[PDB]
Amino acid sequence: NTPKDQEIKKLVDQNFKPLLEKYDVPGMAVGVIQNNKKYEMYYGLQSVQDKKAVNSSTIFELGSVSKLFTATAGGYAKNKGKISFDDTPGKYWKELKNTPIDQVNLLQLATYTSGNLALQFPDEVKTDQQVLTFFKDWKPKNSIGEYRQYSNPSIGLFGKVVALSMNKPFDQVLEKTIFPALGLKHSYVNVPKTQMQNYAFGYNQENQPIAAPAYDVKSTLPDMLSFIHANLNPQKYPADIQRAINETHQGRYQVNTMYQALGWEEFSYPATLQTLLDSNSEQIVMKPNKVTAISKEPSVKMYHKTGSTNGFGTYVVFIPKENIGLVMLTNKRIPNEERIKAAYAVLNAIKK
Repeated sequence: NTPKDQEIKKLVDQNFKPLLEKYDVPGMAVGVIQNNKKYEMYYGLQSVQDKKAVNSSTIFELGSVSKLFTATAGGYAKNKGKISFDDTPGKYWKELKNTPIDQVNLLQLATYTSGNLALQFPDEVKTDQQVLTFFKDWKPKNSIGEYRQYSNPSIGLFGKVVALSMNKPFDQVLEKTIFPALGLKHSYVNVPKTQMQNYAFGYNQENQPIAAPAYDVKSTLPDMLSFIHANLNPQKYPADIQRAINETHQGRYQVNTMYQALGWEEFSYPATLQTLLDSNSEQIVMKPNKVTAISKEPSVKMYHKTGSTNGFGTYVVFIPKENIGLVMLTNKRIPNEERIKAAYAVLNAIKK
């Protein structure tokens, strides 16, 4: 009585569209994949001054969602035998051997449990040598492996070690190995000149258009729906990338109701809304939390990740056994809680 594509479009309209007016967001792409059918919904403008509409070609910044590709790359290297998650970074970055950071293993870096790594690098750490200096000068604080503190330097060092183990710059790991293995055609660490007319302007909180170990990916909604498809259907992919994706799905420890996988955050499904919101609370995101072993290995589960830059917001979520996922991209930050709420409302109302 109402075709499925229209039902999903109506749900996105009801839950995501009001965010455009509420947060003065110029442009937004929302994608749903269900049962290997993709639905793409585009709103607004990728560049306000150019009156250029958001569309299937629009490139957005993923912010911390980029960590999902770092995690996938590490799962790939690990299953190609290039690294062990029990290895320390000094095995690959030789100038870190005999240093304090060489007590931390690669899994602990990937899952934010070094015990003394903040959310971001200091603002002055830009030179690739300044990164080496920062880790050479690093000293432990909390006991290694016991406290999760969400940290871009932490998984950044992990990505650096991954790239060294594959004898390539990290951006070439993604652009020449990981992105092609996932069938992504419009995903970049460095957006080529020929694609700059598709690169959305990011917009700051005044609606003004605005380091190499800062690993940051740009992508389109079709590519992110394809990435979600890969996470929903790892058996459809070659052995190496299949094992890579499964590696990112394994929960490693818990903080309350949240399971920390590689890059992905993992939850028992069905997940209460507040479980998903707790994962982005200041307590979880900004403060150290003691981690606990997994007790309940979730049989039925879901995964999500928020991401932001100064001018962009991202949310990705998927539920394997419901064969469904959703991506939201915007060229203006909106509160993480609003992304989670809107996606939760859509995913729970889509007819099964």
